[PDB]
Amino acid sequence: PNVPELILQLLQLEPDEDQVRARILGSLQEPTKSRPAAFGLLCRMADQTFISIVDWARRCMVFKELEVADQMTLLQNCWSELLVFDHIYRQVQHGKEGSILLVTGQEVELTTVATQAGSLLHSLVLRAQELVLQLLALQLDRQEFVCLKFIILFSLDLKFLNNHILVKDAQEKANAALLDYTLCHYPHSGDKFQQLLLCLVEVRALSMQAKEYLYHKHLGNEMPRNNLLIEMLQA
Amino acid sequence: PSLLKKLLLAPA
Repeated sequence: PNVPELILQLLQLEPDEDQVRARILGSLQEPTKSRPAAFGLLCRMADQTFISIVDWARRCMVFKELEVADQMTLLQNCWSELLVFDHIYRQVQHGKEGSILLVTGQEVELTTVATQAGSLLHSLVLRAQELVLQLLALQLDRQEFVCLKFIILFSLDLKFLNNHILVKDAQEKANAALLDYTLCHYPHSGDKFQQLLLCLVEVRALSMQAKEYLYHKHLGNEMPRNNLLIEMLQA
Repeated sequence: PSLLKKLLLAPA
């Protein structure tokens, strides 16, 4: 069966997980100011994840051909959702329900989260793992993941954008590609396209919960200054 | 003034 052209391009724009892991692992060796040292390392890791996500958005087809005011507005709207989705798909590729995989490749056991994390983080992780299980049951592959990511990037009410017809095109074009792909390849357990969209709704709800967790840490004054994610949290 | 912008308008 054929594959939509928009997906095939999104596949070739995807950075391989090894060079992103090395770049992030390499940036975590750079020295910094002390005052927990692992909490500081995890914040920086998440930060570097968001940088390579911006680097991915910069290379995409419709995003590149967009002026800066619109580029910023899109990313400001979808940043945590793109971070959550990146974590989720990592867990899909990491088929181990007893632990979570980090972008650096280190595994953290769920038992470790359950006794060392607060309720908010632990809730947030368990909820995310529930979505991981549903995506594995729906047999999420890489063609849809790339398509999903591109839908998240542009899934914004068109009022807030200036180069508006360019964006409208993208949304329809990405929905049709995901529709066309799931119909030819997954015709067995119901409306895959619809189920995947229902996942988008859950990724949005997870990303708000994630934003609430950052706000909790922020009120605790435990968040390192200059942190990229809390600066995103405030625009 | 902004951070996102900085990242966006970066090398290459």
